[PDB]
Amino acid sequence: QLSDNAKTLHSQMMSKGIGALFTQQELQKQMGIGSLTDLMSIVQELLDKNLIKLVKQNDELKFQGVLESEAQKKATMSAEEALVYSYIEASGREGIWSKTIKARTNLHQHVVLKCLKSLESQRYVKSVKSVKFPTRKIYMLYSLQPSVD
Amino acid sequence: FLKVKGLVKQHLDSFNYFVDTDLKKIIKANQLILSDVDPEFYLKYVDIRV
DNA sequence: TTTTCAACATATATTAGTAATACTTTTTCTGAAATGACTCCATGGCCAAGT
DNA sequence: ACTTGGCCATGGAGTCATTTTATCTTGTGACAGAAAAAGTATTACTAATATATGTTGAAAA
Repeated sequence: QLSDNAKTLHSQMMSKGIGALFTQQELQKQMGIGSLTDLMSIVQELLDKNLIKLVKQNDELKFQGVLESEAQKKATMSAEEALVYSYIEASGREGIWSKTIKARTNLHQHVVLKCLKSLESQRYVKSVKSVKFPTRKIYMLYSLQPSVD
Repeated sequence: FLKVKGLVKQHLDSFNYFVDTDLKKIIKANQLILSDVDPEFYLKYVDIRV
């Protein structure tokens, strides 16, 4: 069920979620009761409903429970930031540099600029000038200011 | 032979074949130019005439 | 029904005040034949330890 | 004393590369993205106008 398997599948995430490294085989490690498509259909919908969370790393795919503020946050955001903002908030502590997004996101600079301007007004990002040269304007989540010096 | 189909028909035919045909090909190759921006746009050629 | 008016509104360049905001330009500032060589190999020879 | 191994130097050898290949004709033919500076456009005023544009519409034909 959408709500039932959502709330009890959100329960493993809010309780543990097998940390960050949780994969889909780790779901069967906990709940193997769900049939292949039953657990995956509600997976896909809850990401569409911004309830589960996916991370792209290592093998399979990582998953974590949503804080639900970021959920409606990105749901308010456009399709650009929907990946772009989420792709950048996956950069973690060191953030990411602008122009390398184009090769990663397959977009212009003109199209990625204005949404970065929105996130500036949204104040979920901030331009960071680090030790390396100030041609960069690398971006991380405005929530944090970590760096190497 | 030469009366109807002419002496110098080489340069004619290939030309007259060009304007009457290969234009309708070349654009049929690229009939759509679309930027990356504003996902609603397109520019669709249809016919060529001289 | 059309054509008339006509009227009715509305920019329209002038002139300063503003002040404020916004918005673009500018001006920097750096992410065929035939010899030449060239290497690649193979032997000579020399120096040595076991004999 | 006398044979072997290893070793280093040298000689070939099959490897790759540079410049010629005729006269006399005689027409012809700089990256971008960003920063900052600088500067202007607005947005309120009256406000005299005279076009324009329209629309509409009302009134006349």
